[PDB]
Amino acid sequence: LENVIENFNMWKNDMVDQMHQDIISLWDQSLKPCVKLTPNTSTIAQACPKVSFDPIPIHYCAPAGYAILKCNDKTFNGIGPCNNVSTVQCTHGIKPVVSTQLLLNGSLAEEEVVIRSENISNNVKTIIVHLTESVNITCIGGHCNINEKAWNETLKKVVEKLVKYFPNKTIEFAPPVGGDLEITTHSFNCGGEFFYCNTTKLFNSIHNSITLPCRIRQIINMWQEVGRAMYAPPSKGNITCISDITGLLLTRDGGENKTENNDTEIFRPGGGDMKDNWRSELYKYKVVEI
Amino acid sequence: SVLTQPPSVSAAPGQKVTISCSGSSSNIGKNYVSWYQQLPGAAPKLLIFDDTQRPSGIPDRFSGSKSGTSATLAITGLQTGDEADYYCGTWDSSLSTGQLFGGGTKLTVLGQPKAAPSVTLFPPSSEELQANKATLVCLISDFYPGAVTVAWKADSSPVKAGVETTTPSKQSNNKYAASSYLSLTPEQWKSHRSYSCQVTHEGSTVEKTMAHA
Amino acid sequence: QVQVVQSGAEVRKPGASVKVSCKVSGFTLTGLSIHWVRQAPGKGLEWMGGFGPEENEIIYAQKFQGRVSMTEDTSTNTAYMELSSLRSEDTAVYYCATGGNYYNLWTGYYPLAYWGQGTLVTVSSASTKGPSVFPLAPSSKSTSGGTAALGCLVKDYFPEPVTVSWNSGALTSGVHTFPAVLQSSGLYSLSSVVTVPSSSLGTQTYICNVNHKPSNTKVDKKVEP
Amino acid sequence: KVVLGKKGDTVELTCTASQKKSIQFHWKNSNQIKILGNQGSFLTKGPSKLNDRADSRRSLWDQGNFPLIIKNLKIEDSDTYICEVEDQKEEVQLLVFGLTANSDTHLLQGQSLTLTLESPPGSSPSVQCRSPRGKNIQGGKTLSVSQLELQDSGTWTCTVLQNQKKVEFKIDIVV
Ligand SMILES: *[C@@H]1O[C@H](CO)[C@@H](O)[C@H](O)[C@H]1NC(C)=O
Ligand SMILES: *[C@@H]1O[C@H](CO)[C@@H](O)[C@H](O)[C@H]1NC(C)=O
Ligand SMILES: *[C@@H]1O[C@H](CO)[C@@H](O)[C@H](O)[C@H]1NC(C)=O
Ligand SMILES: *[C@H]1O[C@H](CO)[C@@H](O)[C@H](O)[C@H]1NC(C)=O
Repeated sequence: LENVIENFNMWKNDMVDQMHQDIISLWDQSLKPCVKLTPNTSTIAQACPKVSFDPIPIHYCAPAGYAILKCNDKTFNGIGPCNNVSTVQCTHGIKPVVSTQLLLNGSLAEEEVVIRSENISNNVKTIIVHLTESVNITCIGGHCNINEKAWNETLKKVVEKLVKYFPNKTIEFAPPVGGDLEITTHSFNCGGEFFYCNTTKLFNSIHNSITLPCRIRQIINMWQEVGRAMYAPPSKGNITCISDITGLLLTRDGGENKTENNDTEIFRPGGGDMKDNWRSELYKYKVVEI
Repeated sequence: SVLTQPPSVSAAPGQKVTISCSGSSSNIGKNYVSWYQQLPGAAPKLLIFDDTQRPSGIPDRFSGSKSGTSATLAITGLQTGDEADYYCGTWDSSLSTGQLFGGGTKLTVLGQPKAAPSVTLFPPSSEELQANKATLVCLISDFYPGAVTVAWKADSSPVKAGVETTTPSKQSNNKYAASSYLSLTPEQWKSHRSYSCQVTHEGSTVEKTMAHA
Repeated sequence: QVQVVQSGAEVRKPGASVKVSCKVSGFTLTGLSIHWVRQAPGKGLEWMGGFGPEENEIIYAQKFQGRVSMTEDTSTNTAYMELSSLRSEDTAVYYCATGGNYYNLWTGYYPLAYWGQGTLVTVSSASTKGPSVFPLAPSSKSTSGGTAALGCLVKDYFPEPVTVSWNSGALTSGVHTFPAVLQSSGLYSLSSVVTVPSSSLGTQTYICNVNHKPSNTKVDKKVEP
Repeated sequence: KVVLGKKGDTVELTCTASQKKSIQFHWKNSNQIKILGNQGSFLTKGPSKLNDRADSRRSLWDQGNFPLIIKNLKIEDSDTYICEVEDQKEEVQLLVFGLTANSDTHLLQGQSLTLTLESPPGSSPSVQCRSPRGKNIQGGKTLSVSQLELQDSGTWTCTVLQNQKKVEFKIDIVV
């Protein structure tokens, strides 16, 4: 597991597309919607299996003659020449959560809080924000609890970090302006119920110069393919979720001028490209031969 | 939160006619407009959907348009058959509100020469006074176009209380007749010099007066 | 063929729920498929609810929010609607609406392509009551052209379908019976009026018959000038 | 690359990817301000003035067609717009023009007609109108017939020309 120098690009990792696919199949077997409506319209009505998915971990291990490499440097931005490299038989256990604006029950960056983009400066691109210290989210339907206390300290690390990428600047947490309900709010899967939180409410903070109102919904859009999937209704009165947060998906406005003379950048949550969730766990891993 | 269209429209059997509905960028500018045709006492039918798209079995006489914050329904070669009521539908984004309908309009085609109303008015029944109720019965008959409006007056002093009216009707000879009822206890019936029912038909009024005395 | 069938017409006491079926033939209802719309008698279309750009809801307009539940079973391929806690205004004709043969991934966008026959609900204080019949005597007012009008006043009765014949159907000419009018009593009222020649009146006698199924009573009464 | 859309109408700008495959794509206006873009399957609206009445067609994305639709078009909406897919910049210029009559309805004889053309900030405007009659009067910036006629009722058509494209407004007439 000797020192060698190679470039890893998480943004072009060939496996995530595979891993993203493997997740789609895991889903076909586990949560089968009663109804899929797709574009004529191709549609089938079936009696549902009603089997919840309770996040079984998956290993994509390197096939025959192909090696999975890991990157050594302690903090690595998404695209970089990596100074030190090890080799591993298998990717580690991966818990696959299909999530938005939040990354769930995941992996934590150890010393520094790291922001990875195919381009960070890119005015357009999804931003991962891999985190050093984690937080707890518990929900009941009803309401969701995020500690009031955790946010002011976390305000600090971010106020400390962003400026360093974007110096002499002022920072906004603002709710998402438009788009679909899954993007608008935090989409996630707990126990065969799909959840949205108007977290528009949560980022209401601006910088330097707390309970979420979740909805339980049985008809939902699919991340998987374009369209709507319908899942049958709930047998029990009350449901428990404990989740831990390891991360974020983010975008900020830019706007490139117009005597706004704005000091500001506004970052709004984000998500919906499933492959990015898959990317935050898998960015270190790479598949090669010889 | 509401669409408006006219409450009434009319035309000759050869002639072209249009019905226009207007709303707000919150409903219409944003979303599709589809149109519904409702025949005499039948369930409403989709005359038009997606602004300009006519479904199968509608004839080509029917057309649609949309521009700005209003949409327009167009008809040609209008037929005796085309008589019915048309409603404009738009799905609406703002607030909760969802699907919205304008009030709708009743369209009438004239198959007849204007016809005057013929009015005969009837007195309370003896049996009925006897039963302690008194109903004046007003018959409005043999007139066209169908729409008619009525009111009741005591000593030419308006009474808006105690009046129910039947909306215009088809009749055995294809002209419209309709009935208006006024009721009061014989306590009232007995005291005034007279009671009158009057009919306004097309800007002009023909009237009858009945007196207890 | 494509079809929509609504269940039989029904009568309700204020405060009681009403539930109305829909069966659809020619397609499998998507479950996003159906919107319930009802028409007051004498009034334009009012939309109760249906599915919207908010996913968890099949969404109901505000007037109906406390009280109304809409359903589609994708399997039995029918949809059910309940409006509960009934009002005087609620009598109306309830219509079941569906989209189809359209691409509705947009789902936000379908037209209301097939419409049911309509089903009726009337809500009232009253319980079945027979009609009472009084006669309209041909008046001073009635004869021009040697012809005059005389008739029956059918007053104050419930369960609505009431019917009229003169001479038990022997005289069917120049006979018109009015649409009924609903009274503040909570009871519908009807008058049937026929005009006749004056020469006829001394010599000819007239009987009008009122039949009422619900009431289960029949009255024939003769009107004498 | 220029197209023109009538005021109050609905217009669509076209975007093409290299293979008939879904690609993350996103949309921008003359300032690098975001209208609409997508995440995999889901759709989102940018914080531009436009966001509502900014919407694209979903069905298309597997082919790799990612259109921008502006509907209920406004004059101020005319802009040069740029769609980004698989690192490509594709651009289209959109201008909005509007025609209007002097007043709402029922104009009768000797009375006069003025059509006015509102053109977006900074653009050339020339007008051709063929009368229901077909006498053709070329107003240019506004068109006026000083005194009105019987001949004149019915619906007639004006043409506005920019970047060598023509757009039709037709005005219905009651005389
Ligand atoms: C982001 O796009 C490329 C990616 O490396 C980068 O070079 C560029 O600076 C950014 N785009 C610009 C020039 O605005
Ligand atoms: C996180 O842990 C809880 C423990 O009960 C489990 O129920 C839940 O499924 C986990 N979250 C997910 C969905 O990964
Ligand atoms: C819910 O979220 C939307 C997102 O923009 C926002 O407009 C609205 O103010 C929020 N309302 C509540 C319930 O706080
Ligand atoms: C939800 O379960 C709780 C116990 O956790 C119980 O006390 C309550 O009855 C519940 N809801 C109902 C009414 O079934």
